[PDB]
Amino acid sequence: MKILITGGAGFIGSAVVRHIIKNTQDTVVNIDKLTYAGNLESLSDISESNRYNFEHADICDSAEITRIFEQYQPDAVMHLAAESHVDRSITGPAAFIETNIVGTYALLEVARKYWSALGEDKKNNFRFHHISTDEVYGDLPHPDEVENSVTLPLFTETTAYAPSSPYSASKASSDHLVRAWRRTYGLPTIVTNCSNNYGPYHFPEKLIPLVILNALEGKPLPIYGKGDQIRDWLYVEDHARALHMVVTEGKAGETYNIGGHNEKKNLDVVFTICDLLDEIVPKATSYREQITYVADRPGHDRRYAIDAGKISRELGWKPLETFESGIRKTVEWYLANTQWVNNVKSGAYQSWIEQNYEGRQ
Amino acid sequence: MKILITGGAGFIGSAVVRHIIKNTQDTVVNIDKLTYAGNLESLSDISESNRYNFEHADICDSAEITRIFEQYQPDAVMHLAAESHVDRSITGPAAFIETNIVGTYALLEVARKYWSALGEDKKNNFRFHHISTDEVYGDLPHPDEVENSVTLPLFTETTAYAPSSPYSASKASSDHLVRAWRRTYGLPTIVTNCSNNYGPYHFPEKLIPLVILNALEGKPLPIYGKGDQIRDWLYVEDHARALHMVVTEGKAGETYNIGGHNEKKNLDVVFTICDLLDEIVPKATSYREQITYVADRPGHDRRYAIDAGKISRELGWKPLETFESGIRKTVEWYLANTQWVNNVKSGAYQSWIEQNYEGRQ
Ligand SMILES: NC(=O)c1ccc[n+]([C@@H]2O[C@H](COP(=O)([O-])OP(=O)(O)OC[C@H]3O[C@@H](n4cnc5c(N)ncnc54)[C@H](O)[C@@H]3O)[C@@H](O)[C@H]2O)c1
Ligand SMILES: NC(=O)c1ccc[n+]([C@@H]2O[C@H](COP(=O)([O-])OP(=O)(O)OC[C@H]3O[C@@H](n4cnc5c(N)ncnc54)[C@H](O)[C@@H]3O)[C@@H](O)[C@H]2O)c1
Ligand SMILES: Cc1cn([C@H]2C[C@H](O)[C@@H](COP(=O)(O)OP(=O)(O)O[C@H]3O[C@H](CO)[C@@H](O)[C@H](O)[C@H]3O)O2)c(=O)[nH]c1=O
Ligand SMILES: Cc1cn([C@H]2C[C@H](O)[C@@H](COP(=O)(O)OP(=O)(O)O[C@H]3O[C@H](CO)[C@@H](O)[C@H](O)[C@H]3O)O2)c(=O)[nH]c1=O
Repeated sequence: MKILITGGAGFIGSAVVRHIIKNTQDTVVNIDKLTYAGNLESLSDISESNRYNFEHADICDSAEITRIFEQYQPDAVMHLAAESHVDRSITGPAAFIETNIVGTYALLEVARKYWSALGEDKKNNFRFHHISTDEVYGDLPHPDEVENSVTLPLFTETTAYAPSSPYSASKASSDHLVRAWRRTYGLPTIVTNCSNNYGPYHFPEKLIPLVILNALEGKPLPIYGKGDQIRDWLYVEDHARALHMVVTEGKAGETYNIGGHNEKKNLDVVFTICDLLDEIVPKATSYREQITYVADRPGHDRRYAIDAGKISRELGWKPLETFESGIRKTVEWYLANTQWVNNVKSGAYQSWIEQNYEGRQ
Repeated sequence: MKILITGGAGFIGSAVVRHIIKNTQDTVVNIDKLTYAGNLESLSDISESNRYNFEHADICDSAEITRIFEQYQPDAVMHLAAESHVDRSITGPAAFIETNIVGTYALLEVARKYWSALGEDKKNNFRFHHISTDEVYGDLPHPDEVENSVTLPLFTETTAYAPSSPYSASKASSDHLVRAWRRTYGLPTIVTNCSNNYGPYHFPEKLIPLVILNALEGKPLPIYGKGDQIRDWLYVEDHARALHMVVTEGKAGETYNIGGHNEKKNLDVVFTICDLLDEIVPKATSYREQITYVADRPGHDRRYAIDAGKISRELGWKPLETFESGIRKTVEWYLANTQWVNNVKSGAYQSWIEQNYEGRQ
């Protein structure tokens, strides 16, 4: 099967591309604009395969995207291209509106026109898989707000949308466009929403990769507020396996939440990383001494937790890693990949760091 | 109080403007781009008031909208500007994405920067009222799908979003942006969602005004599908009164559904209009003979019904009209305003009619 993938040069996208080339018989055409987050070095292991092709383009460029669909004649689409950092969306929302909302719209239109003109056979098998986030569901009650006995709620596929930030509002909107295109034109679409991902090739602006690298460089480990906020952690390779399973066996018009059932508090995750480094790369003092409490993120969601029961009983997917096994692999990966880290950290990166952390709030 | 209103030259907007000038002590600055749907003639009774000012502009023009906010120093905002026809959104969705989503984004940003720089007093009292639709909630179970005993569900403020068309997806997205701006930056926003409006100054593309005018011209009365679909009808003047009540007494961060609790089937509404005309403007044959069944609307939602309990018990709002009293006033209004009707029906209007109705589906 020929799969057209948007955002394949990013964190989760590159994991999807590497998995398809190494473990399946499918082919791939990767469309990526290569923003600060797009890095071809993340696809080094497979860039030479004859079953892989790369196209440097913007999903907002209709004419070029149309040309690409006609040339490769994809059997399915996996849309991962997007602006993904909440902190960047707070100070610079325009890019999120343009890429996440208008960009999805532009891609849906090219796909609709393409799909409508396909032969009976290929037309019935076509699939448009939209990769999304759990953040569209809003915030959940926190352990310190309820009775130490009551069972805390989780995010399910029928939970109401209530996005808190420009980023999550962006994604929630893209989700609506995908489902409306299905109801109005008949486009066979699928939507997935998953929890926080972590692991190899993660850009150094998200919690885990930022903390690991700052620790090794002797810099502060910035905790927003008290660090009691909770997140559900899923190893990126597990997400990749689930995604290929969905685009291949998923049912048109369905939604699947993806996660690993691993609620953890931020501060706890930072301590775990510090203990791992104290063990592997010991020094005069403990890495914990670099931990610093800074001004909280505006509108910060205090707790995310996914209920992946549905995809489990319907597609039979289960994560292979545990947070414990995955977090150690992540730390080891960064220690062994300084070359990749140095190539991703540019002058632009340092500008973002100064903007978001120095003289913070 | 100085109120800045977007889309004040349209159907619902002009009703809001006329109500404020005639029945309150507030002032108004009206911003409207004057699309096919904008009509200054709908504001003839108040365009000369010194408490009213008009600005011909596009909400996407940040520089000009910024200048307008600084000149009039509004105390509140009522955002009604938008592309509102589902049928137009099916064939030309681009305009809906641009005006409804990107336009709301642009307006939210100008309002945020304006609000943040206000004095302590005026800053705490500022209000950004977003006027929206019930269609963001998706479709509801229809009487012919359930047990003739079970109570049919209604739309409440906690119903999950599930838009079916490009139009409703557009509005659902604008809703998310408004709430996220509130959670992230603290902007005091309010959101209202109401059922189908009908009454004076309604553009001839929606069911009721289209049926009334076509009947009088001896043209067909087009029924999509079987005409068994259901809608909740609210007289436009009742909506206007509710809206001024919300922007004035509504609580920041709250949502209020607005309706009249009047579920009616389309075919039944058409028969009602026909009997009213047979009575008032009798002719050789009955107007019923012009009723014609045509190809259904793609993705058509079969039933909408609002539960306005909340706004009723919290703000004390109730509709003054009944569908019976309001529908007669509507028919009488069109018979007495042929001047307005002739000015709104242009060559562009006829092009839309040919496009949507001749050789239909
Ligand atoms: N990070 C997570 O834990 C997580 C969880 C659930 C969902 N998601 C979703 O997964 C997808 C990828 O996330 P990452 O993998 O987290 O993102 P990322 O920031 O690492 O990469 C985004 C990628 O998209 C590309 N891109 C951005 N704008 C583009 C445009 N206009 N045209 C083409 N390419 C463009 C970038 O160049 C980059 O390769 C997103 O849609 C995101 O919402 C992320
Ligand atoms: N008609 C209904 O039953 C109903 C019900 C619920 C909600 N609403 C909402 O009420 C609002 C107004 O509906 P109508 O009153 O039904 O709409 P309308 O179609 O009659 O008028 C829209 C108005 O907005 C203006 N406009 C369009 N794009 C603009 C832009 N970019 N900048 C400035 N002005 C622009 C038009 O010139 C016009 O005067 C909409 O936001 C709609 O979603 C309508
Ligand atoms: C960057 C950073 C983050 N944090 C906290 C805030 C959050 O509670 C937690 C994780 O923050 P982030 O890495 O930015 O991730 P988060 O906002 O949860 O969102 C991620 O996970 C989402 C899915 O849950 C994805 O849709 C997003 O694209 C992805 O970026 O760590 C800090 O305390 N300090 C920091 O410096
Ligand atoms: C135009 C037209 C409509 N209809 C039917 C389809 C619908 O079930 C019903 C009403 O159609 P419309 O007048 O287009 O309205 P509808 O789609 O319900 O949407 C309206 O009501 C919405 C709120 O419910 C608003 O948000 C929209 O802006 C407004 O345009 O009548 C016909 O049978 N024939 C027609 O020619």
